[PDB]
Amino acid sequence: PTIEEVD
Amino acid sequence: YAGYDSSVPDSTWRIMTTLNMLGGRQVIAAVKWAKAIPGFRNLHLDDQMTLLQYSWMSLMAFALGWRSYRQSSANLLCFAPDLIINEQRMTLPCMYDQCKHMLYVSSELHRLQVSYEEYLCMKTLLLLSSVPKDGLKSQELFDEIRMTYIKELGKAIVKREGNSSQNWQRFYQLTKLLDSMHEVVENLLNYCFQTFLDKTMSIEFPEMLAEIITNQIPKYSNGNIKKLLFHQK
Amino acid sequence: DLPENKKQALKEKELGNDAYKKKDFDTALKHYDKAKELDPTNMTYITNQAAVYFEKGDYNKCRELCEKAIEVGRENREDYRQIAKAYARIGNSYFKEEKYKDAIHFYNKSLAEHRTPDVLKKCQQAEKILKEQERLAYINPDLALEEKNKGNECFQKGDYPQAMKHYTEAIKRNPKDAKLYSNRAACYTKLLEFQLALKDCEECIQLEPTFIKGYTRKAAALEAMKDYTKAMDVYQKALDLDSSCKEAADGYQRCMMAQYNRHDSPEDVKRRAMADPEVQQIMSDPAMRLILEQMQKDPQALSEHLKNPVIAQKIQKLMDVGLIAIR
Amino acid sequence: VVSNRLVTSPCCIVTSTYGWTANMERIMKAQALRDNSTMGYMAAKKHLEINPDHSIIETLRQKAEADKNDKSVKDLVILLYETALLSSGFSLEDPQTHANRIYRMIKLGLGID
Amino acid sequence: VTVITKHNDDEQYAWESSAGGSFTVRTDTGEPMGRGTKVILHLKEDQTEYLEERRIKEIVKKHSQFIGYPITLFVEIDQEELNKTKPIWTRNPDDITNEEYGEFYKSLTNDWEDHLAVKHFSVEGQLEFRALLFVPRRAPFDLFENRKKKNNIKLYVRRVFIMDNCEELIPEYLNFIRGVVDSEDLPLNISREMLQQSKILKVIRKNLVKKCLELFTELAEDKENYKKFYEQFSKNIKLGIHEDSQNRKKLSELLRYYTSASGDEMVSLKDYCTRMKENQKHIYYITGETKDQVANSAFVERLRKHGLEVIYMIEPIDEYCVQQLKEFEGKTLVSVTKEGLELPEDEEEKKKQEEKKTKFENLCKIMKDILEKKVEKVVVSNRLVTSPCCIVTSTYGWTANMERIMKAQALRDNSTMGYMAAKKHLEINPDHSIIETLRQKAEADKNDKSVKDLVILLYETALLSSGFSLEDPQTHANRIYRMIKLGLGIDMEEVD
Repeated sequence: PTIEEVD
Repeated sequence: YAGYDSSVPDSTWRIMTTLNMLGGRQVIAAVKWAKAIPGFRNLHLDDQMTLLQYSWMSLMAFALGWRSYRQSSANLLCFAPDLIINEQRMTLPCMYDQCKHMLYVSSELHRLQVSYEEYLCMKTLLLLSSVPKDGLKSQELFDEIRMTYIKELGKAIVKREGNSSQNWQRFYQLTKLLDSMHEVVENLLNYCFQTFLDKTMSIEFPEMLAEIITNQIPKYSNGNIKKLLFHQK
Repeated sequence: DLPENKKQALKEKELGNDAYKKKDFDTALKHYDKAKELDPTNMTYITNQAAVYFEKGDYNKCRELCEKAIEVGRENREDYRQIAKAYARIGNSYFKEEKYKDAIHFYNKSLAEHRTPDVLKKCQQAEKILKEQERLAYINPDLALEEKNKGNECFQKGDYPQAMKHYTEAIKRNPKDAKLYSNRAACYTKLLEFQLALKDCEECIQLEPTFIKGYTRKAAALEAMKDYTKAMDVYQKALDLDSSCKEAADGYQRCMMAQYNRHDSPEDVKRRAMADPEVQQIMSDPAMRLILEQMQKDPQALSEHLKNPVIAQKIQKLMDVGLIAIR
Repeated sequence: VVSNRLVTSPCCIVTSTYGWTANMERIMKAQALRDNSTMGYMAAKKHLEINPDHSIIETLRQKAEADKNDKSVKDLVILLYETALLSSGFSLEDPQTHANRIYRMIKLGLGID
Repeated sequence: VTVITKHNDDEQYAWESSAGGSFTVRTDTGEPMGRGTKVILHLKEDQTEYLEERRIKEIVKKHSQFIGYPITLFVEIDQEELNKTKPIWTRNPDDITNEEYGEFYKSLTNDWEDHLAVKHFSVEGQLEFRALLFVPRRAPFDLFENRKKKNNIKLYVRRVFIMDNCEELIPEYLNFIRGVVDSEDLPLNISREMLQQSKILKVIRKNLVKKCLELFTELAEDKENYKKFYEQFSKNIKLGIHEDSQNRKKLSELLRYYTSASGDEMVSLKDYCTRMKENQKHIYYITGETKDQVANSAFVERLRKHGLEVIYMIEPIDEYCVQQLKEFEGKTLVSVTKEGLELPEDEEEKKKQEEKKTKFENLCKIMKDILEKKVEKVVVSNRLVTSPCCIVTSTYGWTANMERIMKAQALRDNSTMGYMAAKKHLEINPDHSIIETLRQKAEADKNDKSVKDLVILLYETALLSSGFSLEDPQTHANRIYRMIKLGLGIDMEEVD
C-alpha cells in the first residue's frame, strides 16, 4: 500500500 | 433569562407621599421575593400577607440601606437605583422625621462593612421578623424558615471575616442591626399611621399600603405585634 | 512653579515642539539644544533631538542621544516610562534599518522599563519579520534532500517514528516538498495517527493537486477511522485523476458499503457526527430545529423545504453523517 | 395572489403552509443566535394577498399597468407590504426604513417639501 | 485472597483467606521470589471483566498514574508499562511543549481537535497546588451526552484522583475551561459537603479564576487569536461581567464590540477611550437586533453629527452587561435610547436648545394630552437630526430590546407577564419640518382632528423605530391606509 512507500 | 420587574419613586422632598407609592411597589416586590424563597408559598396566605403587612417597613429601610451604603457612603437614602435624595431635601422635616431612622440603618451597614451576601441574609431575616403576639396560623413553617435564614447569615460571615473572634463579632454586630431595625420600624410606622389617619397631613397612600396600614395600626400601636429578635442586649 | 532655568528650558522645549510639528528639524534642534543646556538633568531635550535624527535616517546619532538620555534619566531618577521611551526609539532605529535582532534587544530593554503597548506590538512585528528571515535562511533544498533520504531509509524499514523525525528536518529545510508531506502522512497512518496523516496529506495535495498518492494516503486514514463518507470522497478525487488506480478504486468500493454498514447504534452516529462543527451548527441553529420537527411530523414538509438549497444541503449533511435516516 | 378572505383591508400577509406564525417568528428572531441563512428562508415563507375590491388596490392596478417601474408604485407596494406585515403581527427587519416611508407620506400630506 | 510474601531474611509464606473470620498460612512450596509480595485475587465470576487488558490499562492510567515505581502489564507475553510518564501537570511548565499539552488535552477531553490555549502554574506557601487550565477551540456543544458531564476539571488531592465533576472549583461562567487541579492542602476526606464548606477550596477557586483571567489577557494581546476565542466564548465573559463583582474590572477589559467608528472590527472599551472627544465624560452605546438597525437608528443621528463614537451591542446578553458596567476607567456608560441622555455640547448650542424647548413648550403639552395614556411625557430632543421623533426608555425601565427578549421568553414559557411595562417618553425633533408644521396647527386649534391624527401616527411610527411593538397593529395599519388613499387622491518620530 501507498502508506508503506516513499516519493 | 433573569430579571422580572422594576420600580422607582418619582419625587424627592415629596417622598413624604411618594415613599408610600414606592413602599407599595416594594412590598409587592417583597411578596414576589418572599414567595420565591422555598417554603414561603406553603405558608397560609393570611399569614403570608400578615408578615409582609408588618415587615414591609424594615424591608424598605433595609433596601435603602444597602443602596445608600454603596452609593453615598450611607449619607443619603437611595429609594431606587436611579433615585438618591440629597442633603438639601434630606434634612427637611417632611423627609427627615421618617428618613433619619432609615439613615440609621444605612449608616450601620456602612460602619459594619456588610457584604452583599450578608446583606441579603439579613433582608431575608427581616422578612419574617414581625408577627402578631398571638402567633401565626401556620407558624411552625415560618419558624423553620426564619431559623434557616439566621444560620445562613452566620455562614455568610464565617467564610468572609476569617479568624474566630471576628466571626462572632461580625455576626453579632450585624444581628444587632436586625434587632435595632425594630426601633427603626416603630418610628417609621408611627409616621405612616399618623399620616394615614390624620387628614391634616395630606398624605396619599397606594391601595397596597392603604390595606396594610389600616390592618396594622390597631395592632402595632397597641402592642399586639411581637418584635422578633435574633440576639440579646 | 519652576526654577528659572527649568522654565526657560520649557519655553524653548515648547518652541522646539512647534518647530517639529512643521517638520522643521533643524530649528527645533536649536531650541532643544538651548533647552538641554538650560535644564541638563532632563532627558526630554536629548530624546527630542534624537527624534530628529531618527526621522532624518541618522540612526547612529539618534542612538547616541537616546543612550545619553537613559543614563541621565537614571542619575536624576526620571520616570521609568521615560527611560522606556528612549529604549523603544532605539529599537525603532534598528527596526527601520531592518536589524530586527537588535530592534528586539532594545525593545526588550524598553519593556523592562515599562511594558508599553506600543513596544509590545512593535517588538512583535520585529519578531515576526526576523522569524521569517530565519526560516528562509534555514531553507536549503539539498539538506532537505539528505534528511528526506535518511527519513526514507528509516521509513522503508518500518521505522516510521524515525522516518518522521528526518522528514521533519527535511521539511524545515524544504517547505514545498509535497512528496515529503505525504511521506510523513504515511508514517502517521501506519502508526494509527490517522489525524496527522490527514493534515500532512492535505498540504501535499494543495501543493501538488495531481499527486494521487496524497489522496490515497488521506483517504486510507479516513477509512481506518470509519469516516467512510469522506474517505470515499477523497478516494474519488484520486479516481478523478486516475480511474484505474487501485487504492482509489478499492478503498472507494469498501467505503461505499461500510459507510452504511457501520451505523449500528445511534450512539456511534452521535459521537462521530457531532465531532463535525458543521452538524453541530445545524443542530445548534433553532431554525433548523424547527424545520426538523416539521419534517418528522410531515413528509410533505420535507418535500417542500428540500426544494431550497439553503435547507436542502443542511439536511443533506445530516443525512451524509447518518443523523437523518430516510426510509 | 388575489384574496378571498378580505373586505376592508387592501391586503394581508398569510403564513405559507409550512411557515412560522407570528409568535414563532418573534421567539426566533428575538432570541436565536443564527447566521440567518435558514432564518431568511423561513422568514420569507409568506404570501401576500390582494383585496381586489379595495380602492387602493384598484388605483394601484391602474398605475402598475400604465408604467411597470413608476417610482410611486414601487414605493406604494413596499409600503403596503410593510404595513401588512405589521397588521399580521410580524416584525420588520428594519423599522427605520419603514418609518422613513411614513415620514415622506406625511410630509406630502401636510404640504411640506 | 492469596498473599505470598518473602521478607528479606525470612521464609516465603502463602496466606490464604475467604474472610468470614478466618485465614491460614502455609510455607510456600512454589517458586520463590527474590524478595517481596505478590497478591493473587480470586475473582467473583461477574467481576472477571477486571482481568481485561483494556480495563486494567484504564484503571491504572486513571488512578495509579502517579505511582513512582513502574507498573507493567503482562498480556497474551507482550509487556506494557502503564505509568510510563509523569503526569503532565507535575512536570516543569518550562520544559513541557505545546505538542505535549495538546495530546494531553485531547485525552483529557476526548476532543479530536487541539486546545486553544493553556495556563500552567503552581503555588506554594500557606496554600499549595498545581494546575492546568485549558481553553477549547470551540464552545461546548448542546448534546446532552456532553452537558451532563460538566464541570470537567479533574481534581486530584495528593496526586490521588478524586473526581471528574468538580462543582465549586471554578465559577460557572468559566465552565468551559477544561483541566486538572492537584491540591496538597485539601483533605482526602472528600464529600461534596466538605468541599462546599472548605476554606481551602474557596481559596483555590479564587486563585484559579485569577489565573483564567490572566490567560484571557494574554490571549487579548494576540489580536488574531483573541478574535477566534471571543467568537466562541464572548458569552462567557459576559456572564462573568454580570456575576463576578470582584473581577468585573478585568472582565470588562476583555469585552469587544462593534462600534460606529470601527468599520467591521470589534474593539475594546479601552480603544473607545482612546478616541474620546474633549470633555466627553461618557461612553455612548446602543442596543439592538442587528448591527445595521443600530447603525441607522434614529437615536444616534446627532451623536454621529457631533463626531461621537457609539458602541453597538447586538447580542441579547448585552442587555445584562450594561446593567453592571456602570463605569469603565471612570467614564460613565450611557444608553442613547434612554431618558436623560446628554452630549458634550457647546454652551452656545445649549442656549439654542433651551430656546427650542421654549418654542415647543406648547406643542409638548398638547402632544402629551393627546398621548397622556400612552407616554409619560413629551419633551424636545437633543438626539435627533432627521427623524421628527423617537421613543425613549425611562432610566429604570427596559429598553425595547430587553422587552422583546422578555416577551419572547414569555412566549417560550407559554405564559404572559405580570410586570410593570417599560415607561416611555416621546421626543420631538424641534428642527424637523413636520414638527414645526405641527406646532403651528396645534396652537391654532388644540383639538383639530388633523392634530390628533398626526400626533397618534407619529407616536406609533416612533414606537416602531424604537423597536417597541404596537398594542394594536390593525388600527395602525388603518391609519396608514387612510394616509395612502388621501395621497392617491381617491377619497515624525515621537517628540516628548
